[PDB]
Amino acid sequence: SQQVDKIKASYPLFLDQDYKDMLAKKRDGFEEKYPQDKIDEVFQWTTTKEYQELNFQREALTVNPAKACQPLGAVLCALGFEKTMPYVHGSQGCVAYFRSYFNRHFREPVSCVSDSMTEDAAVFGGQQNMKDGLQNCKATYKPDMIAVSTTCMAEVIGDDLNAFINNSKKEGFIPDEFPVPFAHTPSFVGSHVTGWDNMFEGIARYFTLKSMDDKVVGSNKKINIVPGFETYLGNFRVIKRMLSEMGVGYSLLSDPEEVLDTPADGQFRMYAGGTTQEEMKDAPNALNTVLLQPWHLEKTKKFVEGTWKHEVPKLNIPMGLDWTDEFLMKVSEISGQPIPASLTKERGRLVDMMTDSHTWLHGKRFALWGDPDFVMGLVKFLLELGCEPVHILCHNGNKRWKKAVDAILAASPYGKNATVYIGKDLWHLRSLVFTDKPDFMIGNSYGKFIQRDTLHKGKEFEVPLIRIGFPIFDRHHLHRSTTLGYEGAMQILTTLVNSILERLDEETRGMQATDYNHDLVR
Amino acid sequence: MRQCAIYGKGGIGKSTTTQNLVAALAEMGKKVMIVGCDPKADSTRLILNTIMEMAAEAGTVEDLELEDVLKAGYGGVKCVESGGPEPGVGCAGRGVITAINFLEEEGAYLDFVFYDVGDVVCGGFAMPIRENKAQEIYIVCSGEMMAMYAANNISKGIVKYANSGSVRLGGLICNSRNTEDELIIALANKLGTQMIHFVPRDNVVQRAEIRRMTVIEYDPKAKQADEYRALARKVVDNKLLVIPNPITMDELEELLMEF
Amino acid sequence: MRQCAIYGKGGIGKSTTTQNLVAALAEMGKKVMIVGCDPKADSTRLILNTIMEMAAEAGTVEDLELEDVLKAGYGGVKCVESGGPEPGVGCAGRGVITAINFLEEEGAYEDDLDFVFYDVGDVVCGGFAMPIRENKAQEIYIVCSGEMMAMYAANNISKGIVKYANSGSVRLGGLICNSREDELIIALANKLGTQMIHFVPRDNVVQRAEIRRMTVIEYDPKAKQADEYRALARKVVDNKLLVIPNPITMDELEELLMEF
Amino acid sequence: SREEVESLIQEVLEVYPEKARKDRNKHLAVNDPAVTQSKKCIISNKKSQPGLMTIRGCAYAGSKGVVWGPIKDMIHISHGPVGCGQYSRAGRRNYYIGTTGVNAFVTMNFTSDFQEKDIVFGGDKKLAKLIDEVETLFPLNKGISVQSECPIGLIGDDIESVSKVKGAELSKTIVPVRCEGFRGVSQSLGHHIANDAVRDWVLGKRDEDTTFASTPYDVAIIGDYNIGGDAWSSRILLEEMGLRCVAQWSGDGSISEIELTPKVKLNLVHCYRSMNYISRHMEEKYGIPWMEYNFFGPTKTIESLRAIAAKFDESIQKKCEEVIAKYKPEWEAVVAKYRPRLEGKRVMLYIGGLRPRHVIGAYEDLGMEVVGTGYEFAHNDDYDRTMKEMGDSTLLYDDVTGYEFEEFVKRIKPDLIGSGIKEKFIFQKMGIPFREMHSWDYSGPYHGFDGFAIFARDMDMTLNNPCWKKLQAPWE
Ligand code: CFM
Ligand code: CLF
Ligand code: SF4
Ligand SMILES: [Ca+2]
Repeated sequence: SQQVDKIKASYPLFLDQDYKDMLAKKRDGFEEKYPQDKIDEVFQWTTTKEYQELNFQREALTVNPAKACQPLGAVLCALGFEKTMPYVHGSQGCVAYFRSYFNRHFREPVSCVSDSMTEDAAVFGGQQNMKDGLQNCKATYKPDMIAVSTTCMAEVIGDDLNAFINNSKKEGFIPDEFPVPFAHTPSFVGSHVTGWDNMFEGIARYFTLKSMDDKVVGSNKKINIVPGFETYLGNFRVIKRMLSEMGVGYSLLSDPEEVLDTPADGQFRMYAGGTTQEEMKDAPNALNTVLLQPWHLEKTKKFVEGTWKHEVPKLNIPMGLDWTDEFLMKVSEISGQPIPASLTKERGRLVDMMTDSHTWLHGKRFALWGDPDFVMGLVKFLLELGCEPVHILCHNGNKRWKKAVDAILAASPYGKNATVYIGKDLWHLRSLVFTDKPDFMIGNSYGKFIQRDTLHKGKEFEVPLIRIGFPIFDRHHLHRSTTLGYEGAMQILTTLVNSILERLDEETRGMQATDYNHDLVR
Repeated sequence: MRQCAIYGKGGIGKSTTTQNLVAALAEMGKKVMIVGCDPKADSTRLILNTIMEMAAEAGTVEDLELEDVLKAGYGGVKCVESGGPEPGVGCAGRGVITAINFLEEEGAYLDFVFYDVGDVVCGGFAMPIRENKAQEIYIVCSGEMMAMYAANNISKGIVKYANSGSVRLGGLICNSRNTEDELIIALANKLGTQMIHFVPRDNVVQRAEIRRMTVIEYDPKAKQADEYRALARKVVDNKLLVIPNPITMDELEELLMEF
Repeated sequence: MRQCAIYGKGGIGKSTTTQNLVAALAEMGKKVMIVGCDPKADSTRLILNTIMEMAAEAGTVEDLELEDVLKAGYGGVKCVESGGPEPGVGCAGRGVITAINFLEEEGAYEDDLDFVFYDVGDVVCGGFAMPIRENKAQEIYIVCSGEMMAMYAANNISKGIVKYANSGSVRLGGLICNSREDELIIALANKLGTQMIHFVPRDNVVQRAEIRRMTVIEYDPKAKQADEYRALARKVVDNKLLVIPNPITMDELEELLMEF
Repeated sequence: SREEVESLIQEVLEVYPEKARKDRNKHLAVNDPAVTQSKKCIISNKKSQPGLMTIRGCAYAGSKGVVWGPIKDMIHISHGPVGCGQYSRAGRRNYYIGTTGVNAFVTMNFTSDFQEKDIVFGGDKKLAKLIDEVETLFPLNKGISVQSECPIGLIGDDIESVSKVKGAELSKTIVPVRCEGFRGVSQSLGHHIANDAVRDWVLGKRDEDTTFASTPYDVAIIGDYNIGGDAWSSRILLEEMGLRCVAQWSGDGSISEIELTPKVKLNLVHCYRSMNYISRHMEEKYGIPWMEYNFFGPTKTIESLRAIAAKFDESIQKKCEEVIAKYKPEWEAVVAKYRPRLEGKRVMLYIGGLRPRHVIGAYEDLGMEVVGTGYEFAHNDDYDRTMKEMGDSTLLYDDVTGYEFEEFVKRIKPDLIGSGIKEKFIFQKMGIPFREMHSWDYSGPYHGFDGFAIFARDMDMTLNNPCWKKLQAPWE
């Protein structure tokens, strides 16, 4: 039943007696469900250290992954260029999913096409699909550039993207001078971040490889900035802000900040802003090139050092106090511009915030995960705050990365109860927060299920999720936050103390029970 | 009904002996069908619209009509070609996989079904020997180093699918180069099988080939024609089906050193 | 630094000739690298851990060192095998793509070689055409015979060349015939618009050496067949005829055959 | 509007190259409710033209995403690389009751996460090992499904042999589904492959079995995926009508329910497109008749209840009138409150293979008219059923491109649009109220009487929302 002025949606509709009874008849009558005592026994066992050894002994099964496939990162990279249509060569299912995935995170439209390769194109090769697809996309959606990536099906069968695009131009499907950079992005290699690296390098190649003879390093007096797989709009914004604040001439290579944030003013804009073609062509003339997420920009680094002849600085991601200081001073060194009074003051304000809140942050234990750079900068920051990053998981991380983060953990007393796990998933981490319970988890939306599981064991065993990373599907407008710089560090710091205080207020809200510690001032 | 798969190096005349073997089969009054699953040869040109090309003309494979892909030739032998890409592109394996599925679902299946398969470089070229498909496998070879190496390799594939399901090696078929006879018998014994038949090198075969005919069609009363009839009768009556035991490269080299 | 690809029907002696040729080449003092990309054969057994097997063992290709895969053999010829699945399973085509990519990325081609030889299997898919993409092999030599299915294979390969030729820099350097067959293959080349770079005669010494894991050059430098491979090598080193082939019809083929 | 939609169609198509121009032309049309046969008006279920931003999914999305995925007590394995599995992980709201990770596994993502070596060497040995791992780690699962992603289909991985040997060994039902994404042209063939996998590996398990106690009133809901609890809100009515609902196909479905379905007296088919295949099969093998029903909105629910009850006796028919009368005050209250707030408003829809014609009556119970409707992947038999349910000079579009939909909306100017997440933020930008008609914009149910209340509430909150009056700046 439904009362017209107090209409119930699924929750709490199904909690009404007639539905609850019907559901019980469905179960007892036709589901052949295991007895609750058995369901309860198996759950408790999935909580133990015994189950955890078994879980970690897996070599073929992956449950609840903390990563995605290459083409997704490729689409994001391509969206950072002016009026470009990300084009994925292969089957269409991939594209519907890529778009949906990014729609749900950014709450914005995401434009991307496929050339819909079907069973006969799998057998004959996707050459015809590439000819017509490039022609149709250019004629219909009118981009200035089409950036081609690939799905696994096209990678297995070895569709030569370079030959297919050249034959497309040769037969008159698209103009010979129409920009069509490409990158083979196999799903079965690396993850979404690798896709970004391959695509960026593919575009860099396209616009600079042939033209290197008239390039002089440092002649345009700018610093190139390569962001990497970035889903926080505030990160594009803070870097552009800090450099302009310093008077540093820069060029940000792959900037999707405008397309991923157009105004609802009455019109839909498929394309907005982005790195121009000329900014990519003029890129080798820069003083140097700073890669913001170096651990997944390795192929790009090799092309920049190899071909552009730039001495890319060994710099970590600018997250936290030290790495932001290092970034600014390196940028200062390279450009010749001094770090201004505004940034100096901003730094002291973050330190101020740290001295105000250290009491609640000290010794707080965290389980965390994400992409290698993000999770590494996060570990470092947590460590500067006096926190213990007990479980560090990076599904898509490699062995050298684990070494680097172990080195960082070794440098501080707060990283001594810490272990790094690469190639492990959220079902592995589910165990870790059960056997070696931390205070909070810092991760994406998939960790809401781990929180649900820990709460089923009991209120005391519940480990709360602090939503930082990608993807965030169950909260709104978090994609507008900043993770980079002092600005990002201040945001991260506030979220952590307030999550701690929120939780304390919750555990102390019991009348005459625990509320003796339900303090007005904290 | 008996489903059989024929593998073996192609540069010998594997498809030619497959079609000649069936021709004689038809001449005996046996109803046979040839399913071409080899991208390097034409498995039906001597007996006589591939599944892939016709599937594309109809939209997809689901719109395909078994009638647009089937066709009879000498002695009424039914013939279908799986189709595949033009050289250097696509995936011929998937073309075989798609072809075979279409035939299963469209119930294309008759005394014998003969699959003329290409090199087992992948999963798709083994589809003909999965559960409920070909039960007997014949490997045509010769006394050539790599021709024998090919048969031994194929045997390794037969082992994987034989342990899994029900398919066996029926024997070796020697396409003579006139160099040999004994060598292949020795290999078969090493493999634990038999040299079902030694096919002499008569030039009539080539005369027929150029005319687009098997020997049994071109000139029945010819000497070579009886050889194919004896091959046919031996395969019709063969009872020796086993799981091969492939040898090492060392064992093959050592065998060749004795001749 | 010339990169060459060798295609042809395997039942002939494709791998054996490629190796005897590279041996003659190394004998002239040329620095050569052989890249095995043929699942239906052993491409380096005569000159001497594949890339794919070594990769799996180490985790992934990214964990692979070039020294683990490259091994020097006769005449200092450097050998690399792509590797691939066992018979009837997996996808050998992708194995080739992966291996070549690894070689590119690991700077194997930039060591100062005179020649790189890809011994490729039958082009049944894009992966086995990896060797003829841009920045790879520029010269293609096809080993053939007077056999029908052997010449037809030579044509299919040519059609594949044509396709990648209109797209880039890859040409047909000619035909190599493994033993009036001498004339037949010459006409086949004229029809294709290329040449028969050399007619390798039939000689039991090749088998003698082959079964003993050697090329004739190593097995018996004084042999007459040895000089045949040295003749082929010189014709390859001095070859200047690179062309886009003009494939023929099976009808035109049955005409050529029927004329002999 | 009669010839204004034909000139619109031609004007929209003017932007495509010639090949795409001639193909899209036959995929767009204007309705004539006198056309029992849709093939001289619109063609469907043909491949998508390359590079035109189709909205379609793949066969895997159809198999794993919609048919097998909802089955709560089985472990469904996305076999291939990590992608498909992650993007489809809990994206569809196919509701269930169960303890996840213990006895239910719907919101979880089990993958074989293929790496290069699994592509090159093959992954059958990896699959076999994975199956042993889900057994020690998830002992309470009641079956396993193996959902093929593109690579499995090219590489020729013999997954049915693995399923056969591991299933016999572990005494488990393991279902291999050849639903690799490049097969077919959309999600649709994925439905078909899935239905076939159900009959070949699960449906006949309890064939010689006579243990189940049958009743003359036994029925099965076939094709209700329980989005937002849609199926539960549908079976409350069916069971209050005296019927016994032995099975729910996929929505909150269990494997035992599926096995028990051949034991029923009638198959009630909601989603015709995805499960007519298994229903037709159940008619020729078990003799079970099937009929189509619509539980969207009061006019349709009432009609459906009456038709369904007419297949049984006088006691069920009497209870049918009891239920119609019980809910009459309630749905009339909803109509009295929201219809005046919604009357005369125009809606354009573009959904999958059933909702574009199924939600029409519910919109019309609120006084709204659907001026345009279309499907991503329907066949002509769905379009046949669409002609009666739509108005006369209205727009019909099969596998609409991003371009076409945007421009059709610019001409027509509907007050509300109902489609998916990939077009939601496009039209909100354009100032047009949007409701997700796939995920119900995280609301639901929309089925039955209680669902109608939520549907009306939702159309009203979005259409008459105060934000739509503020898209333009007062200074321009
Ligand atoms: S888009 Fe239903 S034929 Fe299928 S997931 Fe949605 S209009 Fe599907 S009703 Fe259904 S629960 Fe659906 S909404 Fe048939 S199941 S492939 Mo996307
Ligand atoms: S049609 Fe391979 S991993 Fe999964 S998303 Fe793909 S690139 Fe990435 Fe359908 S079966 Fe899947 S979503 Fe085939 S691959 Fe797309
Ligand atoms: S090796 Fe086989 S499965 Fe792989 S792309 Fe080639 S034909 Fe297809
Ligand atoms: Ca938005």
